[PDB]
Amino acid sequence: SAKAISEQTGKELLYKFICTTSAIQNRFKYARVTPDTDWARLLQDHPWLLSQNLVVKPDQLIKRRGKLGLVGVNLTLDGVKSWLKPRLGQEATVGKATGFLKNFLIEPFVPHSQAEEFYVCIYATREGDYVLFHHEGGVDVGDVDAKAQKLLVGVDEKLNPEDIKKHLLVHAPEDKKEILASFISGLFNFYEDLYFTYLEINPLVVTKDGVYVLDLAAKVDATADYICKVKWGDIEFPPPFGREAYPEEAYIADLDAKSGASLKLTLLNPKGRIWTMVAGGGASVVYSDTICDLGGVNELANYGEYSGAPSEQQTYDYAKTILSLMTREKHPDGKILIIGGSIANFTNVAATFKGIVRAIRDYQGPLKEHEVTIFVRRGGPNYQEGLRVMGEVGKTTGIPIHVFGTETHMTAIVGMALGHRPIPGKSTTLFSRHTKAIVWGMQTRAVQGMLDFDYVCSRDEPSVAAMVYPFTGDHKQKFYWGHKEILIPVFKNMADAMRKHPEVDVLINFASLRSAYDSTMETMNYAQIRTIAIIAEGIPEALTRKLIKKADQKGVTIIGPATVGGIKPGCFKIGNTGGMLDNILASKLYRPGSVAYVSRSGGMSNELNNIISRTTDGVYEGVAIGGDRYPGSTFMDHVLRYQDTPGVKMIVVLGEIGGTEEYKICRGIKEGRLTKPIVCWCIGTCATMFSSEVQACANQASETAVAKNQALKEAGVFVPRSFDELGEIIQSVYEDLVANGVIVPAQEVPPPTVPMDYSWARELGLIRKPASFMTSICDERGQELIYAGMPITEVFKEEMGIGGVLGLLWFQKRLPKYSCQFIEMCLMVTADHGPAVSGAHNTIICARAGKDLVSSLTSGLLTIGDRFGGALDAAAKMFSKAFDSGIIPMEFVNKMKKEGKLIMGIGHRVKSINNPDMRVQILKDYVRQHFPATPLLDYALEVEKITTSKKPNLILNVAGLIGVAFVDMLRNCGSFTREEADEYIDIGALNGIFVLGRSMGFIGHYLDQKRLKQGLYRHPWDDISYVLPEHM
Amino acid sequence: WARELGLIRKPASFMTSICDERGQELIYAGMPITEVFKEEMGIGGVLGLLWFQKRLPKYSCQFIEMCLMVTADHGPAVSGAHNTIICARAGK
Ligand SMILES: CC(C)(COP(=O)(O)OP(=O)(O)OC[C@H]1O[C@@H](n2cnc3c(N)ncnc32)[C@H](O)[C@@H]1OP(=O)(O)O)[C@@H](O)C(=O)NCCC(=O)NCCS
Repeated sequence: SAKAISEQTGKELLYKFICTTSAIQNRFKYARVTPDTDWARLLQDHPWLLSQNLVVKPDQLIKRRGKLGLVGVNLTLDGVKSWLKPRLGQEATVGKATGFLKNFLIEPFVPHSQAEEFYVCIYATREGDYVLFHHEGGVDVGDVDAKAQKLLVGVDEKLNPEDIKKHLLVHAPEDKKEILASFISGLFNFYEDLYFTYLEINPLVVTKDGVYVLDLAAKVDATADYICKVKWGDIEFPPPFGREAYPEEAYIADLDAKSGASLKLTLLNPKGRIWTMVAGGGASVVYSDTICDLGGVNELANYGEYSGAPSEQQTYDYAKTILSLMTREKHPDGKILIIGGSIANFTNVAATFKGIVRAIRDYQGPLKEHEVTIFVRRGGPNYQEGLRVMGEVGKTTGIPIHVFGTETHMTAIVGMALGHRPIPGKSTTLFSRHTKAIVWGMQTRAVQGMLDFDYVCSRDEPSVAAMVYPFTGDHKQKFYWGHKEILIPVFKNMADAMRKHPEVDVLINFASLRSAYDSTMETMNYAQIRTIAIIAEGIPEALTRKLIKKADQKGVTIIGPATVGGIKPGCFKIGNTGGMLDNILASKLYRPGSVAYVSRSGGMSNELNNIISRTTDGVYEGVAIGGDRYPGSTFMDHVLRYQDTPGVKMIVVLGEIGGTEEYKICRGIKEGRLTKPIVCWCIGTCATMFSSEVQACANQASETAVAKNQALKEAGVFVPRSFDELGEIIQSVYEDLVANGVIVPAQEVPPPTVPMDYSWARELGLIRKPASFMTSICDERGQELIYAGMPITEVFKEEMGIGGVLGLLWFQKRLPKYSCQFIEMCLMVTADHGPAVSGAHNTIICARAGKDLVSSLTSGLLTIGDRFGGALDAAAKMFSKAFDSGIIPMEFVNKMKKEGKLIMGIGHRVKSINNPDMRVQILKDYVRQHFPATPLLDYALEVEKITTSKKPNLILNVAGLIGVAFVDMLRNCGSFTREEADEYIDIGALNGIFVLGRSMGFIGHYLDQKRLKQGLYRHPWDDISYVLPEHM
Repeated sequence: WARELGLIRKPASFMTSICDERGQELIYAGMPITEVFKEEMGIGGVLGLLWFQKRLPKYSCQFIEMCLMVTADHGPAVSGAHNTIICARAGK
């Protein structure tokens, strides 16, 4: 939307980005003075104010400050000091609002008269830009709209100087006419390039010295920041002149910019009783109007809404913030919290309500003593399961939770809250049963919903003909016809999709705000598409106007941006309109009706669908034009389209603050263009009973909801007194029409079945599917990596080395430090043993064959087994089986000798006693020094004594030492049961130790062969004995 | 049960085109194994069905088989034969 900016920001933008032939003075010549800043620094870094006269103004968004006495003229430096004292720092009320003053601006003075002051204005409208010039400027203009010279500029064209001369600048002297003609053109160029929507200079001084701007009011489009963020620097949006934003209120605005969700909150008086946290913008407006209509004008405290499919954290923060701001007061009468909302279509009801459960779970102490009663009502995707979660959680906590579902009226909770009710070239047709649609984007949900509509409406032709996703090639995607297989075709470019079926008539775009404009513009180039529905919210207003004008000249109807779309029961739906499957079944939207409605909000359109379904034989078609200020189609367009449809019998109009569209509807009714019975209601009637409204932008009393409702009521429109009676009046008109006989209610036909998504079926807990895999070593699903129950940050904090991580991953145990260090030593010892062994040889051969690291390492590793690399495991098993039996080492040696088995882990080629193996010596020294008990190592050393008595070189090997010491570690460290250690030896933990250790050496060998640039190896023929058969 | 009643959608994560074993008949690329054997499509024909999903002409299948035979082995001195021999002598 459009937001007003400060005077200084507008002035600096004008100075930096102006392009005109006029002489520009006061360029970067201004100073911002603040109550809480160093004055000495201000006159030190910027002393250029010491030369000429100074003018001081307040820069807190003050309108018509000239007559208020806040404008100081002819001030000296000491004069400025004396002038700022009596008003700066405290309250200075204006009109009906109250607020302080903590920001002022000072500029140089120029001597001039009223004849040199002129009024310049530009403001953006649906048809382009209206520019106003007034020669008798200053603060004497008064009424301006019907007095100043007005010129219209169409969308997407330049402003020629001669039009300014002979149609805009008529009452000025020629000498200054020549300069103003170019100055206004440059001003318009600056306005258009920076994406401003409202620019105001009053007054403007022009003289032989140059052009001076005394006061400037600027309203710019925030949504177009991505077009001018580099050209805006650090732009700020000052709040309207009033009470400063609360520290918790601005937190909601901070959440607003986290994602595409809408998160707004405003405060008037925190001392009130009624508090609302209603989901959805339009739903929140309706709820506020309902509460203020029946006696909540002043007792309401907050005004907040949340929509746009907020996530878990966003809704959690919103709820905790609103409750925290709720618990700063004690109300003896009592406290209530109305949270309602319309029927949601895209917002995840379950996630948001789980978030507010988590937010209310810990906010129970500082709320129970404040006697807070919560009234909950909602509908949408996964509403009932979360609703019963609310029921059970509210029963568990104890606070009064009043749960109302879809079956109850939207505003009934408000009625029971205060005790008022006891507590219980366009075309007349756009979509048809044969309509084909192209969905642009990675939006599978839209296609699924449209296709499910095609089934529940008993259509023999899918409404979705193509999918366009530029970042993937032409392919086919899984879907069902009935319950059998179909494939939707997904294309890269729009041209191919348009050509492959030219009968497609409607396109619905789900592209983000960056590419929505370009995609829509390129879609406009094909005459097959007759209706384009834009779903993105946040498109710049100028680009939206360009799209609207191009569609109007192309004859293509538009569903305006910032909406969920529309639904035609029995024929067609746009995007996520109508909600999920069971809501379509409940709202009875799978058969055509006789009454049609038009609105702006998305979810509240589904609420109107529900109201009509409850009180009328069904809906024929409903369209939401969007929340942007310039929707592609207005209310009047859809009203005429419904009027030209014979199937439609009643018209419903449900808008809000903004525009004079209802006056146009009344005018069309009076002169005989509209004849069908019409029920209309303008929400926002409470906007006059609040302090200031932000979520629109009414200018006069004519654009007020109450005035529009009255003008509709006494013009031939069935307007109820409020939204509460809207259902009753609609039902009464339906009864009158069926009593007349124009409407013949057809009998119901049962809808067919359509399959349900597995993921959201699994979320509801409706399906059991057994897990095919079981893991226990690592968890990566959470926000932190987990190693056997131990977080990675805790792994590194505890200084668990490679051995500690190995223990966690292989044994799921927190091993003692000496165990981890012994594991690392074992890895170091087995790291490599030269290139001559089988595994190193195979790795070297594969590396010299040009293969990558993985293939060479793998080729080497696959030799590890019984003859190579299996000595650790064999030695451990042999010594463990000997020691577990009662046999003494001598008996073990004799028993091995009898069976013709060499004791695995004994015997070295060159090392003997009085010539120790150094690797064995290091490992054995560490094991003796640090291990608590080494029974198997003692047994193996006795066996070594015997075998060395037999023959000197029969010493305990590296393999035997590592095996027996690893058995001792697993068995006598206190982390394993004896059965656990036995199982870990049995399943091959020592094979893993050897393989992981020798992988280092094998990778080193691969890197060495690559670095040495060794060529392909072929074994010599003379080293091979060829003994082949002679004839066989 | 839900899949049998056809009220649950879960997309398949794998796609295949060469062999179907679910049915009463083993099928190589849309051809039953009985028809594979009764039409004398040997190693080459099965290879064409499984690798290219085509019924190659008879001479193509025989040429594929001849290519397999000529590359069957080239002595123990080459790298792959050397590694296979060494891994075999390691008891694997
Ligand atoms: C194919 C190509 C490698 C020919 O190689 P070459 O250098 O002519 O000969 P080789 O590499 O076979 O070996 C040369 C000698 O080593 C001998 N030799 C080959 N393998 C041996 C082994 N395992 N032990 C001992 N000697 C061997 C050969 O008998 C030959 O002996 P000679 O010098 O007495 O004739 C060469 O032309 C080329 O690079 N061509 C590119 C096309 C290609 O790469 N084709 C792949 C081959 S199917």
